[PDB]
Amino acid sequence: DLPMPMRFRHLKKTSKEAVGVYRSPIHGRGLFCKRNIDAGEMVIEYAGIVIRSILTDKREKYYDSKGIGCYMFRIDDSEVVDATMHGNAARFINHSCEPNCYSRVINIDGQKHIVIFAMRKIYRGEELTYDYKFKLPCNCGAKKCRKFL
Ligand SMILES: Nc1ncnc2c1ncn2[C@@H]1O[C@H](CN(CC[C@H](N)C(=O)O)CC2CN(Cc3cccc(Cl)c3)C2)[C@@H](O)[C@H]1O
Ligand SMILES: [Zn+2]
Repeated sequence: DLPMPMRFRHLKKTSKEAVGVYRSPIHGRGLFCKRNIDAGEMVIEYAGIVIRSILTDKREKYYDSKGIGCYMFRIDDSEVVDATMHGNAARFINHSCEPNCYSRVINIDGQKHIVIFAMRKIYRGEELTYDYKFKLPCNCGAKKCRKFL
């Protein structure tokens, strides 16, 4: 509808009104919508620090040794977004084999941002989920479940 940079500019204030973090029956805590989200709507940024992929093993190791949950989003084989210290509510988005959301790497004014889009209209109360990029069982509960993450 509106160009990608024109759609990114409006998020921080609107995401606070559109989504919340609560207990999820899929796993631990999840992201849920507080009001209906239109199909194609830019929901929230997966906020954090873009770091080199080779650095993730040691960073995860450091966080695990401190008893701090490690929240990372895989961009590609070379970069990852570390949402552990400088993240937002998007770090709680669970995986699903019938997602209602999808992740995209956008580039606004030279800077890379991971944004979450709604692929269908999402209704008040629904949990927001995306198909994770990647031995680990899946609890999304969908009919067409891949049964592993
Ligand atoms: N469909 C699915 N079927 C089963 N498992 C699923 C799932 N989709 C998501 N997951 C699990 O979640 C992880 C992704 N996380 C998303 C938010 C998560 N729900 C959360 O409460 O923090 C962020 C991770 C960082 N970690 C901190 C943590 C570590 C141990 C226990 C707990 Cl409570 C929390 C969690 C995946 O790696 C899976 O392990
Ligand atoms: Zn599934």
